[PDB]
Amino acid sequence: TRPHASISEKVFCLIGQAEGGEPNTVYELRNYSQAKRLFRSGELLDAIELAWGSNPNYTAGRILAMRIEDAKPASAEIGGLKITSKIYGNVANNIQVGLEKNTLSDSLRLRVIFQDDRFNEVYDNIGNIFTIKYKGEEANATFSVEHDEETQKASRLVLKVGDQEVKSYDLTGGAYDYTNAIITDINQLPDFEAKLSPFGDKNLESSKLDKIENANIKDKAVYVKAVFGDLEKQTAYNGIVSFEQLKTIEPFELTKLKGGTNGEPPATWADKLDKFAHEGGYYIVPLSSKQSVHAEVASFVKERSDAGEPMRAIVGGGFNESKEQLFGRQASLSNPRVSLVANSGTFVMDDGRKNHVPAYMVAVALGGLASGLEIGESITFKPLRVSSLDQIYESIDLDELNENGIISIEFVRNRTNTFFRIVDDVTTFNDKSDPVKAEMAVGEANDFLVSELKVQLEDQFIGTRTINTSASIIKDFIQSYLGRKKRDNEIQDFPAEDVQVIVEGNEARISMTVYPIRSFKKISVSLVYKQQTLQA
Amino acid sequence: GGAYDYTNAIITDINQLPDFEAKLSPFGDKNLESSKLDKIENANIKDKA
Repeated sequence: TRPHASISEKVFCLIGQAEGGEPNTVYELRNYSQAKRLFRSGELLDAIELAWGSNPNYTAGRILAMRIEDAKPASAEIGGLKITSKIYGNVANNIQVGLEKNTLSDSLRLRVIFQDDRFNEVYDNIGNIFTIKYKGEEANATFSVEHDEETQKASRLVLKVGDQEVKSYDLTGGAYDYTNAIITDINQLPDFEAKLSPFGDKNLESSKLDKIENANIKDKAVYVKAVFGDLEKQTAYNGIVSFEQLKTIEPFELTKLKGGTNGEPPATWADKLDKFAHEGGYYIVPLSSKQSVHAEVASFVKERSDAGEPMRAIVGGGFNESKEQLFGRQASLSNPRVSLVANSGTFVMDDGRKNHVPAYMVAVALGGLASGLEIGESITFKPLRVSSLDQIYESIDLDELNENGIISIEFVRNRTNTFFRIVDDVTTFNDKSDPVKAEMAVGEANDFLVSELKVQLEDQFIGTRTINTSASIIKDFIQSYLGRKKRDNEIQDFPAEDVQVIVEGNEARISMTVYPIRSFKKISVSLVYKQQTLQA
Repeated sequence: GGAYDYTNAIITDINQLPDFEAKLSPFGDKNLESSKLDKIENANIKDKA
């Protein structure tokens, strides 16, 4: 590998169908060019590119995603080789592989075809690592290679003057573990010859050679053949397929790798949703309509948040859902840290397509916006990508479903432009006396404030250094820290007189009060027309 | 599903065989996806093209 030239803090999570990538592993997607290379097709791809494309400036942050399927690979066992596919799904059934042995080279030849990616390859001069020959005066020369009787790894290689062993190389271990040493040291017994292959690099570990005897030599040049040892080189980084040796290798006609399986749908998402526990997400969205999956996601979000690791979810159901379904689903999804989306629509992508967008894909579009906006700012009134909205929701309806905590888009009618902009960051929790639970952005600001508070209280006091730092110091420390957050305007002011501390044994109890940065809900303007005369 | 999904590959891979031949109709393009052929069986090639 000689030197050359060759030519957002809120993480967002996703889980859905995709025709690519191994399941039960959370991937981090560095660039949507790499997304398509992993997630070939399906709803997850549209969910990723919709999220990062949802607005020309409020783009989404670092995405984590997983294919939720019971998929398994396509494979075949033929000749001396088990052939297996790194793609899991029905797409693997399109793979084809076939061997030949070529009398022009006395080598094996391999061909791999994969029409889905318009991908095709041929490998020739497979095996036949390096040449041996004899030039000394004698009438006869040969050679041999032998195995360990147990492992069937190679153990000896020997040059022969006629029938008899001249010198041996210890393939069991040491300086001769790489065939390069033997390619050099045969040309330190210069009556014999060895010479390298022209067809690219090989550097085979000599233990991978295969047992051979008494090939007739002087004029002739003969290879050591070691076909599987060479195939490991020819398949180091190559294509979609991998190989395992059972038995002895032999060619075979072109045949499809079978057993490619997307697999049955999941009966429950819980044991595959758990992988997002410790991955640092904050917004997680399911790409599915079933209410049971939505209840499970609500449960997972609660399980992580109650453990100190805050998380929230945005959810939407099916297609063109009606009011009765939204109320019944809200009542079945009532806990905070969950948002329900009420509207479906159409989105445009660069392929020249107009999708019919389910409600959970509008949640993704919204979730990508929520992650793009810097901490504490509301999703209120932000412009969306929507090309046409699908609705039975008028003015008053938006009041109903806003007051009942369901998210909705509104169509807005400016001078020239119409555009779609979403109403307010309210969550599924209904009781609007408690804005800390109701408004998602208020909850986000709270979650990150309490986490930073909880963290710095560890270093200062929960480090356990002594009990002799009493409760008047803890009160002072919380006043100091509220001062620092007041300096950064994240809290407007705090009544230091109304802070109290109580201590018993090795436990402290503290009461406090904070003035939040007060929001601005409504304006109305009385515009009156009058006339007064111009004169000359 | 695989290599031969397009009739271009079938035409090339029949012609490769020395004993056989195959030729495409002249009325512009056809080159269908080979999955949509119809079921023809057991016609004598040595007798008919």
